[PDB]
Amino acid sequence: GGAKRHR
Amino acid sequence: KPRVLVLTGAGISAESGIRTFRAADGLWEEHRVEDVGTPEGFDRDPELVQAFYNARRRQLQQPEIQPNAAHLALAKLQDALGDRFLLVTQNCDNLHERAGNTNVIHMHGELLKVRCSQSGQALDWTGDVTPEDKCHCCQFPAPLRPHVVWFGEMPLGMDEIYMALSMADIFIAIGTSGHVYPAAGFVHEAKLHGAHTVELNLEPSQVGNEFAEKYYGPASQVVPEFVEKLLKGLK
Ligand SMILES: [Zn+2]
Repeated sequence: GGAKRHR
Repeated sequence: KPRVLVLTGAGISAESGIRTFRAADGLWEEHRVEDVGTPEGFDRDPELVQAFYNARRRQLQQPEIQPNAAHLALAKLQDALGDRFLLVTQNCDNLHERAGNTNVIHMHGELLKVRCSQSGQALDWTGDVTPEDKCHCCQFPAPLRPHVVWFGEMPLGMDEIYMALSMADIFIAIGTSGHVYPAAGFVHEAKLHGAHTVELNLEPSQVGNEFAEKYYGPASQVVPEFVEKLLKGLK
């Protein structure tokens, strides 16, 4: 799911 | 006998008086997420970042801070479902634990834990972090950092989470903004595997058919009544 990220 | 997975965000703890980790306008209330919520921020000004988390860690343990009815309702739900229940939280507070939940997956880590910055091993920690507080897991003791996942870092427990997501009959997202990934994508993953999806929030996060069922309002009111309804539908 990938890294902690916004938007 | 359904499998239920619950994802919680900052909204469930808002009513408890918790200084928030809800990102708004690039701010965490009055601090720049870039400055206190990124690996770069910690590299640029560790003394400031340690002070920011020291302050949050203290405020979390003040007597006025208590789990609210929404936290308690999830503890009841785990009581009724046992191993068929999993709680995943984006929150780094311990209000789920204080409510009575166990095996909480803190995908963004925990305020009451620190981490060896080289070993990655975490340990319980309730007080301030000073420059002389160093690890005991290594050959040459290294600086300790908050065990909080920053933007740009990989969340914790993702294998376990995605496995549970693939298995869930009911997925419930509570108090999440829909802005923070990959957590905000869990509902999609739940629906791909045929789960019934539920949003309980103060405001709508998503727009559409991806939450099959939605109720809006203060967490302390909407959450206990969904759980109580669910708990009466088992009997
Ligand atoms: Zn170490």
